[PDB]
Amino acid sequence: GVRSGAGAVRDAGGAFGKKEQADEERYFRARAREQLAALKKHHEN
Amino acid sequence: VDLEETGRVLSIGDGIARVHGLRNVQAEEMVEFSSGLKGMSLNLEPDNVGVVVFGNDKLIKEGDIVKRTGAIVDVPVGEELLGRVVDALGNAIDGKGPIGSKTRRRVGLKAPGIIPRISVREPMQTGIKAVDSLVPIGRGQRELIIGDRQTGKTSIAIDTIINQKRFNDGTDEKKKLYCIYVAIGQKRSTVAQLVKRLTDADAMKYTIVVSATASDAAPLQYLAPYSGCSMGEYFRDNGKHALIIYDDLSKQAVAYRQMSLLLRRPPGREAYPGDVFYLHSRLLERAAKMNDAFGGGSLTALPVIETQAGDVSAYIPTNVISITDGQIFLETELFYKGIRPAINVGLSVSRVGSAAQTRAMKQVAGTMKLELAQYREVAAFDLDAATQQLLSRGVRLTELLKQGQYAPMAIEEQVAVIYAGVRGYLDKLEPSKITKFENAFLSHVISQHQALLGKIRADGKISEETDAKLKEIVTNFLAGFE
Amino acid sequence: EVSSILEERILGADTSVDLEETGRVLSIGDGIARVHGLRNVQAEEMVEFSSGLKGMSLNLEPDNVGVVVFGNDKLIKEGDIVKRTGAIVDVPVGEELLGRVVDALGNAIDGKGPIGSKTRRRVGLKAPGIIPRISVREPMQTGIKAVDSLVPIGRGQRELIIGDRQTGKTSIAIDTIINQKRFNDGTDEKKKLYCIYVAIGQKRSTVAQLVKRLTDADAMKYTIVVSATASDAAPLQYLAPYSGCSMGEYFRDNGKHALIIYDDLSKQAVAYRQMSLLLRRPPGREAYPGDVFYLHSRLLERAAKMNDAFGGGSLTALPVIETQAGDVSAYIPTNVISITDGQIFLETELFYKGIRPAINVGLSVSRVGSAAQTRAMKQVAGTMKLELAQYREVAAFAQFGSDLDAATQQLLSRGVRLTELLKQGQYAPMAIEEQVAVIYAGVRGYLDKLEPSKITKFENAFLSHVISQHQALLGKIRADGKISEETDAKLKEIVTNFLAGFE
Amino acid sequence: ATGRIVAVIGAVVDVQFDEGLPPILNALEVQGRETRLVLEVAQHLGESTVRTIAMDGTEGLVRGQKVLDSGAPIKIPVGPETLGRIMNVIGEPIDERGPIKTKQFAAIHAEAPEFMEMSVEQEILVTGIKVVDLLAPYAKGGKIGLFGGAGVGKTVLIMELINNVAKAHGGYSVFAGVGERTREGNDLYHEMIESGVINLKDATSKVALVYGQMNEPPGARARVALTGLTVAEYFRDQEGQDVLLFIDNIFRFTQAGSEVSALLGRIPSAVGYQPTLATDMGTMQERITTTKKGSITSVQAIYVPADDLTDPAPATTFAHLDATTVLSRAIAELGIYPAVDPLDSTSRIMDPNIVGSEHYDVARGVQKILQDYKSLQDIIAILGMDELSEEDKLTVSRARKIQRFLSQPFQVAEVFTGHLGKLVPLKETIKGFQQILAGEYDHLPEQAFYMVGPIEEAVAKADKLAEE
Amino acid sequence: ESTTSEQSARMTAMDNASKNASEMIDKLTLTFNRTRQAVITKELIEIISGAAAL
Ligand SMILES: Nc1ncnc2c1ncn2[C@@H]1O[C@H](COP(=O)(O)OP(=O)(O)OP(=O)(O)O)[C@@H](O)[C@H]1O
Ligand SMILES: Nc1ncnc2c1ncn2[C@@H]1O[C@H](COP(=O)(O)OP(=O)(O)OP(=O)(O)O)[C@@H](O)[C@H]1O
Ligand SMILES: Nc1ncnc2c1ncn2[C@@H]1O[C@H](COP(=O)(O)OP(=O)(O)O)[C@@H](O)[C@H]1O
Ligand SMILES: [Mg+2]
Ligand SMILES: [Mg+2]
Ligand SMILES: [Mg+2]
Repeated sequence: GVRSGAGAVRDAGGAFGKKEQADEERYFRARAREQLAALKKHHEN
Repeated sequence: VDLEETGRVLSIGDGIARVHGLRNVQAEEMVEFSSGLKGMSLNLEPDNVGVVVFGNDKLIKEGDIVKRTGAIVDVPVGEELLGRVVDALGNAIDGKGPIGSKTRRRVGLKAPGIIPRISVREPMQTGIKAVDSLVPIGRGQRELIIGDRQTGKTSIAIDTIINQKRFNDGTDEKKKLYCIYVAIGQKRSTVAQLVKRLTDADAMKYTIVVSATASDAAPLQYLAPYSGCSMGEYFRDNGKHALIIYDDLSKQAVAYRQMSLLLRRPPGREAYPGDVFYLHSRLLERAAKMNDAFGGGSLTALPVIETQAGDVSAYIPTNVISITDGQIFLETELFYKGIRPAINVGLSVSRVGSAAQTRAMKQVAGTMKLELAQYREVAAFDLDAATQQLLSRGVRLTELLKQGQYAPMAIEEQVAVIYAGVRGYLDKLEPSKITKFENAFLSHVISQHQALLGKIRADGKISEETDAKLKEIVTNFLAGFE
Repeated sequence: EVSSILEERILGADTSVDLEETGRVLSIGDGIARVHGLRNVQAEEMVEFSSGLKGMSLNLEPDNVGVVVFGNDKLIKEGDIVKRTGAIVDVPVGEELLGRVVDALGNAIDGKGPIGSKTRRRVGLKAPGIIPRISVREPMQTGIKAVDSLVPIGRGQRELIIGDRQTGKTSIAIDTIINQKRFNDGTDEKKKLYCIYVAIGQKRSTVAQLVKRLTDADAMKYTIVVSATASDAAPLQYLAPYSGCSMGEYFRDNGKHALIIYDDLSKQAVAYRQMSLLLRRPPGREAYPGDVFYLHSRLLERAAKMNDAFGGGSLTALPVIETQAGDVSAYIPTNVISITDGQIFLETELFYKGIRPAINVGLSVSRVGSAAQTRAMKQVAGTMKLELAQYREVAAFAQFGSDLDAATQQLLSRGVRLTELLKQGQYAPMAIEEQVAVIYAGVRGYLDKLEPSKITKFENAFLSHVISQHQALLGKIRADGKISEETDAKLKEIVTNFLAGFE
Repeated sequence: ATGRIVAVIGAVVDVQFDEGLPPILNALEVQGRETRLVLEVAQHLGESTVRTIAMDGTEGLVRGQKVLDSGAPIKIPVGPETLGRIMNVIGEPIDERGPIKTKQFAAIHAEAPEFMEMSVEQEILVTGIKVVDLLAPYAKGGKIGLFGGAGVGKTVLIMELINNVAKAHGGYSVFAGVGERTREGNDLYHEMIESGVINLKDATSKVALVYGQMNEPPGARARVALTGLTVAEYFRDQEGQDVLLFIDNIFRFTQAGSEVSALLGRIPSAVGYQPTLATDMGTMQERITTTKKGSITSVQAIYVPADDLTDPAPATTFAHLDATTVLSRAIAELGIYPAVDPLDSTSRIMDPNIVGSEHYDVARGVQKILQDYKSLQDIIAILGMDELSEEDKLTVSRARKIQRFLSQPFQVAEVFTGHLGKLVPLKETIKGFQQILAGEYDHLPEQAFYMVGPIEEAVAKADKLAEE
Repeated sequence: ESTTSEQSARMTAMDNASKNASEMIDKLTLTFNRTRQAVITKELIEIISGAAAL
């Protein structure tokens, strides 16, 4: 019987894999910006 | 009758002629039939010789006398072939008269060893912004133009052919690139249109078109890449730089498969012979960059592979990819989305990379490559400063990469355009008008600021003064245009 | 002394000569020799060449007899004389093989002297029929909680260890071999299990590592390691499973219990495919010959549990199949799955998810079922199996289990704790009483309050406590074989006290 | 013994003898050739006719041409005199530096070491690469695999391994380029000349070179691995020193065997390979082992066709290697170099009783969190990252940080990335990954962990980015 | 009211997406079976042709 596994959405490299990659990158770019701002504010101290 | 220097045809069928005799015929030796057709002894069986016929076999019949030539199959070679359209055997087919070549060279000569080669240094300008920026091709490198049917492989090849005109009619001998084009399996109409395009662009004067069309026999199509390879090797071993395009090696593989199967040799994967990998490997390995001890010449190779429905994991495409140093992936999806040439810069790679690339182009291409990589990371589907700005910059660069057909660009003009795109002079303009801005900026710079382009070309890098002047002119032109 | 014993050996050896049946090598290539002559040769009969290499006459064609070579083909030349031994291939057998590493033909390769074997047994004997066999009831404790709980193995059952490469199949087999130490060195005769590990197509360094691992664990003294490495010719790799099967059949016929582990039967199938193709036998799917299901079928059917009339012995087979990308629909995996009773399925995803061993209890099955378990292990394992099935039903919602039903969250917690219980370290087999105690402490809801990450630490500490202080209860469980009501109350008290004192 | 050529079909040459039939695996010298053409006896076709595989081009051969027999397999010039010298498949020097004057000659075909000669000891070879030294550590005197597709970075990785290990290795080293590009061979030769590993002026070279490239006929590419491993065998057995054997690429040996199989007269096996694939591969691989006399550390690059590791040629090699390093195209496309797959690389020495409890715990935690990240990616595909819980967002962030921190610039890769090459010690890698697992750097951006060495460099890059 | 409506609509939309995914799954399963059988047949035909041409 044919089955599947974990993390097979990005393996197919279809629309959903690219969508997930773009969403993760866009979220973590904002998170990196916030962390950089906080680190700069801390380093000013 | 003699049976050592001549023989008779036991059986002729489908272009394969079994010969009784030829006791002193050599492997891969060119033999000559009674009717004037020439052959090539491939199978030296104990009681017969399997000769592949270089032409139509209707003129060959049982009992015909087959005579040796005493020499392994070789092709007329030299600089007289420039501007001539020849066949696999070197015969002129453009009706311009005979070829005046004084030397001949074997089609199966061994590739240069480790010692004669040197690192790939000189760039091989193609006139394509995408290739010359993100997938640079060096001189002596072998890049595979892979893709599906009607994606632009031959367009990339011919644009590379045309771009060399500026160097060829120039003064310095170290930038001249003597192009060679090999047409395997294409119909004669396409080859005629290609040579008409080359003549229109005046690119024929330094190119050699070796055509083994579909009507030509399978042995001719199998031998065509090696003939052009020898023609390029002549330039390579004499201090001159040559460019060879195999379009396309998949049809050569098909022809070799037909030859082998008709020779009763056992089939392999996908009916191809066992040594299909060897067939291309012994060919593409002859593209080398000789050092100063051997004249300093080179032979850049541009093989073309046709993939069915983008199945890059097929037998012949995988073999050719493993053989070559880099791949230029052309994708139909990018082609229809307006990205022409459809060079998938995500997967397109160049093993030589930055080693053979002009300094200014590398300096701006690093930034362009980083920005495009980030854009591809955030392309598909809300920080205006982080994501939306990056998305817009990536869109501007993507529209920058788009280029028209049969219009190669000078390297310095490409550097100027990519500098304009990278340094945020197009984020204000609409994405649709980017091409119009690029054309107008090209005209303005090539008209008024030719001194700046000459300075960039001579220096090879954009310096502080050059950078400031380019910023000034791009700002002025942006203000004027919008 | 050395010279004296050498001369004694040479005088003991007698250089007798006699008639033979001989033939010439028409053509030798790729380990296949076409021999002219040899009219009176039986099919599958051992024949020796002039150079000293042995061979097996497989194809008895009219003009020539095709013989496979037990070695490098460079030593066989055209025209060499092939003598006839006159007997079908057979291997030395007996208790003398224990503690020895032997090749496919039984020759010692551990450099510990000749095998003192007194009996010689063939490799192609038929399996016992329907009548001599009996239903499998006695457990075959592998020492792994997951196996002995959810996929039990009985004595006389062909259980498959199937999975991709680098998943723990060899580790499972080797810990099964190690676990049998507690029975062999003991006194109960009907519990001793003699392990036989057959290595097929594996580098000699790996076999040496395995032998060292067994020797450090004092498990070699009841184990036979039949080695047919990748360097050895394909016929040796083809014969090694049959040689090991005969070595186990000796124990099976004499009332003893033997365990045979064919490691990488897929490599044996590859070797047989090579031999068949080089013999020009017609190919089939994936170039395997038509009689490739026959190859494994006539081998694994020899694993059986004889009745009391025939001695009461047994032979448990643990074939190993190396699937490619988890594709069980391939030729050899399908054949072996059809032939064997059940399989123990290992997955790379589970291996790197922290579930080591990587046994996928959803796909792993045992057709002999609970009949191959002790009463206490069966009692705990039925509940554990039902609860784990319920958890695997609702495992999809674990990502968003916070906003779920109370029953669903309870099932998720119980399943997570049971899965943490199923984890086990390498080369650390557990006694049946220890496993039943741990599973009892788990299924009876003594871990729901405990943190899921702390189960392993709690499991180890509880095992140490019960082994040290409560050895009497474990001994009573082992001897009785069932968790009686009095033992149930005692276990309840012990687990309650340890859970209270754990913090 | 003199024989005549009767069939020259392809690279397979059939030679008929009358007086003395040479045994299989014998080198045959073809008389009348301007160069040296060697035929290796492969089959006995009968009627005193042997089927042979050519070690060079078969062009120019004529039926009836005389062929001699050496009386022994292909013998290569071996010894300490082959250091710094490139040699052909048949042993001829191809570096234009004259003959390889040595007192010893060894046949490239030999028996594998016996079972009693195997050495069970296994140390840990720290290489300085974070992924390798963390998840799939290499063992001194152990077989190492570099599975990867076309363009994933096998050649660059093996070049970095040569840079890091061969110079620091006290013993000798052997590189056996099998069926690869001649440009890469020239680049390696010049790099080792300018790095002092190969010294033309005096006899202080430490690396021997055996080169059969893809322009060679399939007969040649099926024997260069044997020549290189024979030089390694001499350096292992005759001299007690440790040996380094770098092979790139070992798949061409199988590919060359497959290319010659059809003409050899064999029914094709699955995916068109030779039926004797596993047999010949094992015969070659078992010779490359650490014996009691000496230890050979083999770092073999394995080409995976179409990035399909279920292909028989790479599948059979897995059983022959202790530590395996699978480079995946998906990781490379993300920009993470080296493209080592954390959830696919394996090592035999990865065990708490060998590498210590801390190293094993760190590696297993990294693998577990990456697997959980793979599981959560599917949810993120539909649900959306912003819709995830706060608990698993932290896990995803840690997994991103670990993925970026696995990346490391290489000295051999300075020409491409431009970053300075780094060589992180083992304890630094363990401490850095343990700190990332503990969440000590959840306040730093994921960009700070990309292409850095020790964790101190990561924090330095973080604060430098914060300064701008 | 908005949260009740949103949860109801979320449930309905997820159910529709699951149904569409199941339909696509069965279609692709049929296609996968066809492709697997074709691959097996093609490889066996290649092996048989190679053996016969010997
Ligand atoms: N850069 C380009 N810009 C616009 N159109 C282009 C470009 N390159 C190619 N085309 C279009 O592609 C078509 C021809 O493509 P081309 O012959 O180069 O492709 P191909 O893959 O080599 O084709 P084939 O398999 O037929 O030989 C024409 O319609 C031409 O207009
Ligand atoms: N229960 C376990 N816990 C932790 N690690 C384990 C466990 N079982 C096996 N391993 C490890 O997993 C790796 C693979 O184990 P093993 O050799 O048994 O697998 P395999 O699939 O049989 O191997 P191969 O396919 O190479 O023959 C080894 O490093 C081993 O130490
Ligand atoms: N540190 C690195 N490690 C590996 N590859 C890198 C690294 N940095 C960049 N690369 C890119 O990866 C590619 C690997 O090329 P190569 O080693 O030839 O692949 P293969 O050997 O698999 O054909 C190079 O073209 C290079 O541009
Ligand atoms: Mg075209
Ligand atoms: Mg294993
Ligand atoms: Mg490479």
